[PDB]
Amino acid sequence: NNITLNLNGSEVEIKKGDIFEVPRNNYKVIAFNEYFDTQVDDVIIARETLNGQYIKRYYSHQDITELDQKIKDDVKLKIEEKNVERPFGGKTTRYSLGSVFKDMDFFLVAFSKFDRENRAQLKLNEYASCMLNVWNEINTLHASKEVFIPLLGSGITRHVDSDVGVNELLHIMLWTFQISKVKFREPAKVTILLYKNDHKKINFYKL
Amino acid sequence: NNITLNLNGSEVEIKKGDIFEVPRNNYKVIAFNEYFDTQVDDVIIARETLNGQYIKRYYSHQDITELDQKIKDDVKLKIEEKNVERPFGGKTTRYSLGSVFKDMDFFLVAFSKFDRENRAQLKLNEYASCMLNVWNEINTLHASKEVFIPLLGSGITRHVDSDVGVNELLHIMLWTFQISKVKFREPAKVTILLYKNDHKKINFYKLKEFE
Ligand SMILES: Nc1ncnc2c1ncn2[C@@H]1O[C@H](COP(=O)(O)OP(=O)(O)OC[C@H]2O[C@@H](n3cnc(C[C@H](N)C(=O)O)c3)[C@H](O)[C@@H]2O)[C@@H](O)[C@H]1O
Ligand SMILES: Nc1ncnc2c1ncn2[C@@H]1O[C@H](COP(=O)(O)OP(=O)(O)OC[C@H]2O[C@@H](n3cnc(C[C@H](N)C(=O)O)c3)[C@H](O)[C@@H]2O)[C@@H](O)[C@H]1O
Repeated sequence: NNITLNLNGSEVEIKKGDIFEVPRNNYKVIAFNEYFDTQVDDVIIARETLNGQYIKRYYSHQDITELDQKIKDDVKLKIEEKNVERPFGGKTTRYSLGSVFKDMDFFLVAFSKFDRENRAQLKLNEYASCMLNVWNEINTLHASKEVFIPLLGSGITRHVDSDVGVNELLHIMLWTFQISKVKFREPAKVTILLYKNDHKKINFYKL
Repeated sequence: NNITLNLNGSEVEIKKGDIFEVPRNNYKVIAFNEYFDTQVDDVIIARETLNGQYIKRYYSHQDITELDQKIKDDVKLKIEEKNVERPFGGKTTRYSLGSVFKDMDFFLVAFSKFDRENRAQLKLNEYASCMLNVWNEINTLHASKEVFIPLLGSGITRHVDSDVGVNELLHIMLWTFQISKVKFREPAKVTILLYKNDHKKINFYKLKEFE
């Protein structure tokens, strides 16, 4: 099923699709972690995540070195902490949740937190506040292009202080989008893509 | 014009009322600043705010000393920074926005930020993130009692990066309430109070659309 929600003049469309099949004339969101980690060894970053699929599909190992340098050099990324201890490897600079690094037509999001076991996790309020910063970045950077975003949080992300369901993750995305709209009266045209069986789990009647 | 909203099995009532006329057996929310400042001299804290009215109504200058001590003794208040320079006076410990200090039947909220001019202000995302933490504390502390709350942000607070109106502040309060409900599936029974003729500036039709 495909739907288009008119949110007081701003249309958000929810439909089935593949984030990697969107034409190049559009922006695509991919959730990274609070370190923008790029090591896809199934230890730090897992190849099953979009974070992992994106790096393996578009980046050779020597290209990853340049990507790490461009992120490090992006002065707009707000730093929360430096010289953090990663016991199994990984980058040592932690960024604010919801920070967006622009990688050509892709918006790479500092989405989830990592502990010393490299377990991606968010408290519910951290998830809500992260999405707020994501819409803030998206509404700033869209430049009249359309933005495609997956159902952020509905993957391996551990929601450690709630029993939130995928339908509720979608509702939090729409609520924080409506909050962000108040600041950006002309927001981006956003499309939320559902993947495979996740399209059936969403109740479009309530949506 | 008084209405009750049913938000997925949770009732949030919006009515006209006076926060200082609520029965003692209920919890009442009052917005302080990020420092929990208590000096009402119209320089730091202005007597026109609920922050100032609450202090003048219930606290002598001698009692304020004990209140200042009880706040800094509260280990639950998360500290963002210590020893900030206040050029015109005030407290130097800064707390996370939305921190709630419980003062008997009152919830005192670290609501707004202060600059070196002592200007209460919030960016819109700071306001939304503040309300998120407020509902978190309220849903944690309510203990089956009813919680009464004013329309936070609709007073002297400066919204510095948007043209947010009164109705939109109320909509953000409800949206952040709905988010916090996902974590607290038995949320507090909440009543939002509108003062004097502020109910006349509220579009109650748009409020019912939250159902
Ligand atoms: N082609 C496609 N098009 C459109 N939608 C698609 C799609 N394919 C799949 N979807 C669906 O889209 C939803 C989102 O997908 P996804 O982004 O993967 O999930 P997420 O929860 O939003 O984010 C994951 C978080 O974990 C971190 N992380 C990275 N590696 C680790 C391992 C670590 N050691 C640990 O154990 O934690 C942790 C990573 O940095 C990130 O922050 C999902 O429903 C999926 O089915
Ligand atoms: N009896 C009643 N019952 C029910 N509702 C009532 C009521 N009375 C009034 N209402 C209505 O309730 C709404 C909220 O009232 P109120 O709390 O006053 O406004 P607020 O924006 O939510 O919070 C103010 C912020 O500024 C800070 N601040 C403190 N002093 C300064 C001066 C500083 N030098 C500067 O210049 O900034 C700044 C203070 O710490 C706080 O964070 C409003 O619509 C009002 O009409």
